[PDB]
Amino acid sequence: ATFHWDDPLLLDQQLADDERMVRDAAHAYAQGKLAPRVTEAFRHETTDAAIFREMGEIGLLGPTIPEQYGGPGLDYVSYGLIAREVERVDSGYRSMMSVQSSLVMVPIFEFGSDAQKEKYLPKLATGEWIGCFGLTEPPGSMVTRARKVPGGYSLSGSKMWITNSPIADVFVVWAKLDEDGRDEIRGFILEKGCKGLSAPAIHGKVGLRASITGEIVLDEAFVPEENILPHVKGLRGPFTCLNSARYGIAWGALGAAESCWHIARQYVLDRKQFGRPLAANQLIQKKLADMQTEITLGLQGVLRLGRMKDEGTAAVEITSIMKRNSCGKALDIARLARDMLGGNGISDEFGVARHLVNLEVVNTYHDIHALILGRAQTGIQAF
Ligand SMILES: CN1CCN(C)c2cc(CN)ccc21
Repeated sequence: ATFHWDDPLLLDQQLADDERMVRDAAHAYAQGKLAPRVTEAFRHETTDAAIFREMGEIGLLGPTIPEQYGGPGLDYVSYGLIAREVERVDSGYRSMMSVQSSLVMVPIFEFGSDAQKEKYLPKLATGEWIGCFGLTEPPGSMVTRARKVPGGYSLSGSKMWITNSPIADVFVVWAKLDEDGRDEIRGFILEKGCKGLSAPAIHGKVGLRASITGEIVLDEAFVPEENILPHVKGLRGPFTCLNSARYGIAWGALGAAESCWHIARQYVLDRKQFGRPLAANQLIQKKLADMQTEITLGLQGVLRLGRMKDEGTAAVEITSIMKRNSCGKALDIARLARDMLGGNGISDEFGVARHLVNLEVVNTYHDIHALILGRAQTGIQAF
């Protein structure tokens, strides 16, 4: 009976009560604690490690990790809802969280020994320990290498653009290990302090400036026998992690899109031209209709995918659909909002220009998703 412009399909009514509470709690935290930081943190590339303990203590880290290991044992829909509330403020904040959850806690939980899971998960869940994921190098063609030696492994190689690394306590590092007749990617857990490991910070970034990033440099770093992930070998290792992170990013990007939309709408409401508000312009109306439309549909898409993952009916290709669409439409929206603004950086509306440069990086983390889908439709590979 009543129209809700900000939620046309009443996504709010499609959610379970525990999901709603999880969403409202993430919203209260993001707006209450991340929003006051973000303008200055982005402008100056401020490092604030204290954020992990804030997130971990309300159960924002590793949302799907079971209570046995300190997680809040929430479903995929809750995870997406959290990502969306945090990225509503800033993608850099979302990125801290998605690394901790999908790139660190997930491989340890899924592939780790009982011993690894009890040691690492509870502190990753509270944010007492900060994690990072060492995959990218400066996948099938990585060069970081583990050598078998008395008592474990010796690692040499370099990882680049590693979110959290200069503040990380725990490092999940992927490296080739040839043993028996097979050279295969394996995962190793390293700890801050380990000899032959350093994590210099990278500064002067264009986007994601509110998030600290660095390298992982390994110079014959020794890893105890019980720090190798026993239950995974090859591409499946990192792929399981990225698939999980992509799902969170599919939701997150829509939160940033909604911020640029709301800023755009408020701006045209406040501004007048030719004696009428800008909101009276026909073309402005079309842009606002487009923004509303793509966000509204994108949300139905990620909600449905979440529901499918929770019931185990979701193939991995569906994540490619939603990841590509959320990131691509969020970027279009950020650009459409940007091109509506006539100023140059002083006013509140230039919050849009921050989301924009953030989404420009996120979108580049090749169009491989279109190729995954193309192969799934045709049976023919073009990658
Ligand atoms: C002419 N014009 C219009 C508005 N605008 C943002 C701008 C900004 C600069 C340099 N920041 C120079 C010219 C203009």
